[PDB]
Amino acid sequence: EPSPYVEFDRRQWRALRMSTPLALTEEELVGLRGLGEQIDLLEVEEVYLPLARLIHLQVAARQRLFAATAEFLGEPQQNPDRPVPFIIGVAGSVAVGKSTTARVLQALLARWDHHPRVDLVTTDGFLYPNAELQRRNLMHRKGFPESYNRRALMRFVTSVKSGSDYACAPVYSHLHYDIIPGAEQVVRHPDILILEGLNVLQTGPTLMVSDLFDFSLYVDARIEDIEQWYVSRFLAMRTTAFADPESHFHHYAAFSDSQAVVAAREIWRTINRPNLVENILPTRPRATLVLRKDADHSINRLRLRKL
Amino acid sequence: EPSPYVEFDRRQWRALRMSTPLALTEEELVGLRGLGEQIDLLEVEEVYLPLARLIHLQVAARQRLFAATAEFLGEPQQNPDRPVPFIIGVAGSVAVGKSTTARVLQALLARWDHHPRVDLVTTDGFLYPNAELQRRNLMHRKGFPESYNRRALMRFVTSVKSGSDYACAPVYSHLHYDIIPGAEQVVRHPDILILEGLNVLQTGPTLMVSDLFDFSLYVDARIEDIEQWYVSRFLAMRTTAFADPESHFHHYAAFSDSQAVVAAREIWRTINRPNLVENILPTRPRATLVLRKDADHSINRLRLRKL
Ligand SMILES: Nc1nc2c(ncn2[C@@H]2O[C@H](COP(=O)(O)OP(=O)(O)O)[C@@H](O)[C@H]2O)c(=O)[nH]1
Ligand SMILES: Nc1nc2c(ncn2[C@@H]2O[C@H](COP(=O)(O)OP(=O)(O)O)[C@@H](O)[C@H]2O)c(=O)[nH]1
Ligand SMILES: CC(C)(CO)[C@@H](O)C(=O)NCCC(=O)O
Ligand SMILES: CC(C)(CO)[C@@H](O)C(=O)NCCC(=O)O
Ligand SMILES: [Cl-]
Ligand SMILES: [Cl-]
Repeated sequence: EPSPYVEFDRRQWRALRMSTPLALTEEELVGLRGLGEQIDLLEVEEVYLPLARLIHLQVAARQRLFAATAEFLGEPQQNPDRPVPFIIGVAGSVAVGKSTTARVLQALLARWDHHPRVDLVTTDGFLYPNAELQRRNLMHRKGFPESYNRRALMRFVTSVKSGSDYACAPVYSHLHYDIIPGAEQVVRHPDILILEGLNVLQTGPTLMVSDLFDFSLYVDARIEDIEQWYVSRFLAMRTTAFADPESHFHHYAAFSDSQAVVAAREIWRTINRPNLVENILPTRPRATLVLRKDADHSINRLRLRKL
Repeated sequence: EPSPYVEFDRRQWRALRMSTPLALTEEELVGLRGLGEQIDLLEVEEVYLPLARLIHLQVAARQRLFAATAEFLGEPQQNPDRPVPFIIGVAGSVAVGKSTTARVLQALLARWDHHPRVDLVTTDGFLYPNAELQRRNLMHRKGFPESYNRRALMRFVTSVKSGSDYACAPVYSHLHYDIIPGAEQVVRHPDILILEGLNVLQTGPTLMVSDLFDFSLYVDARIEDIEQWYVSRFLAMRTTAFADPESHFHHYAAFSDSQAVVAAREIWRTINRPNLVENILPTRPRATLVLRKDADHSINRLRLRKL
């Protein structure tokens, strides 16, 4: 059977690095990794460097495509000191490390010849604020598609990709468990916009951000592994984030290893797992590149969309 | 508000024809038009010629894109006497003339310099045969997504776009109201494959043919107009197709103008309208170009996806 995909292992994949230079310290890599993420320079070299290359091959090529439409429309030539922004989506479960992957990718990409403006946005700030979620009865469905202002989100990316000079996104605080009053992220005609979130590859009766991506990643792992990473990160946060008296989950700091495992399993069981099964995992087939991770967080397989 | 779309009227649109030669007789145009379709050489010149141009601009450009992936993968160069096939989808309601649009487009495209192999396939032959539909309780939902062998359909297009030498599709008879035993359409590594059907722009938990399109059309009209075209074509078929004694709807031949209007309204009311509202119309936002038709079948507006 022919297939739109081709599978790789890490051997096959690292060969595709070719000449691509590594522009990252261990000290710089440190500052990009999230709690519980195990990435080192080797993983960057073998996994993230081929990837960065592929994307650069595609930016050039995907531009020829918009130029072709603008030529058809008898339009101005388009100054190359502001092309049409390349949009990259990053998806996958809570606790799977989307965050680290997107920051690493941003950093690699910004160290290209152009020195291109590479911005990074998470869909967190497009959550409805708590008071609106309370209203909609969705305080226990944060992360589900309906807990987002999808329209506001779509307006943002559309705004950016259509060549606007600036666009604003709201800002989410994990510590305070809500949207931050008055806070804005300002994206100014970047060259590349990475958009990171659970459900960014969703599709629907209306045009959505997944329709605007020129390239997508889905970070994947076995569901039980991800649960383990999630529970595990929950116990760890008892001495990082939960330890803050301002933390909306400061009550959790005091929990025993065992009470905390019970709490975290319950959250997984009722929110994050159902969302992964029902909404996120069904988006995996569309992703340009799936990064498969083994129980130790290691990316050891990849699935590339050839078609 | 910025928009992924740009609207045209026919004036704006016909300007975009530029130099593009017209290679069609009135006698050739005649043989491509379906019962009730009103297209003339003027419509071809003003509407179909810009369109054909846009597509040619895109074929070149979309090839640069697959070449970029193959370059990344360190693959052979790809002989230009067989690139990766350009796939065009054509969608819209029953009775809206998808058929005519796709045949016209095929004909225009095959009269390009390459003299390219342009094949045309409708999703009709991917219906389940009656006996299987009876089984699934779907004899009154022909045309709904679930009345198709979607997997078989996906296998077909995947097969073609992945460079296979040949792929087979089954064949549907309207006259006999069923799949034709033993009949095959054989598509042999075309340059361009046009895939025409109601639901070809649908999207879902699995990778679908809409994910393989490099360009799509959606032929649109006001729903009441389409009903009128449908009822109207039904009365007309009383002396064309229904007149055949072999016709599965030969009983309809004898109906009065008025009994027939009642029959056709009922079919619209119970099958074709619900499907248009529930499944087809929700796919319009993704289409590259929507062709809007006025009550006289005339394309007078267009919506192009810029993003
Ligand atoms: N303060 C706080 N931070 C959290 C919590 N959960 C996640 N985060 C932070 O949010 C970031 C996003 O985590 P998550 O949504 O699971 O996405 P991931 O990047 O795919 O692991 C992580 O780097 C965590 O540091 C939490 O419960 N409290
Ligand atoms: N024999 C027969 N042909 C039909 C019937 N309905 C549609 N057709 C043919 O099927 C072709 C497809 O029609 P339709 O499915 O409405 O698609 P359209 O091309 O968008 O109008 C048309 O050209 C008709 O000639 C029918 O009831 N009997
Ligand atoms: C992606 C976010 C930031 C939002 O869902 C996720 O990490 C989160 O906040 N989850 C918490 C789910 C809950 O406890 O309401
Ligand atoms: C697209 C097809 C050919 C199949 O739905 C359509 O024109 C059709 O056959 N409609 C008939 C619906 C019905 O009477 O069962
Ligand atoms: Cl999301
Ligand atoms: Cl279909």
